[PDB]
Amino acid sequence: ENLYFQMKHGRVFIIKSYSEDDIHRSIKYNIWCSTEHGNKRLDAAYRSMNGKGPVYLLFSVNGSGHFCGVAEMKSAVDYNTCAGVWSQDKWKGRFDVRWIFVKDVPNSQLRHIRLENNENKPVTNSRDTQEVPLEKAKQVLKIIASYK
Ligand SMILES: CNc1ncnc2c(C)n[nH]c12
Ligand SMILES: [Cl-]
Ligand SMILES: [Cl-]
Repeated sequence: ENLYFQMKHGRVFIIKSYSEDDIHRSIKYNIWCSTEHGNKRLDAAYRSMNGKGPVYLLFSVNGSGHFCGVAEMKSAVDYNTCAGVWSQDKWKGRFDVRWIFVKDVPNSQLRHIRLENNENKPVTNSRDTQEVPLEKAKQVLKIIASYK
């Protein structure tokens, strides 16, 4: 048995990227930036955690059909940073991450996990910074960890 992920202090978000280059840049430099509303959501979760648990980010390129890895938020959002460092000049700010898992996990492995906070929709049909309920997040993380 693996009862590791089966922990009450942690919050988990879906991150969608239109750009594969932005994924590569995030992995190389351990940074990210979301939309205005996404940054606001992630910053609030990180700050309210107060280091009592992780904020996990489940990354997936839009249209790719798979998740590509898992990172932990590692700083609050700095909203005043160099512009234009990502593929599109649509993002304002920066925060630190730590990629802890880089591997492709097909949507077929995850699509039976549904989000009660998003109309029972499959977790694989989420938009950027959709939050995942912790009990569903534990199921997702266990599947990502054990996929081969
Ligand atoms: C740098 N951050 C990003 N890059 C490309 N796409 C997205 C989305 C949909 N949210 N944040 C994104
Ligand atoms: Cl699908
Ligand atoms: Cl999206």
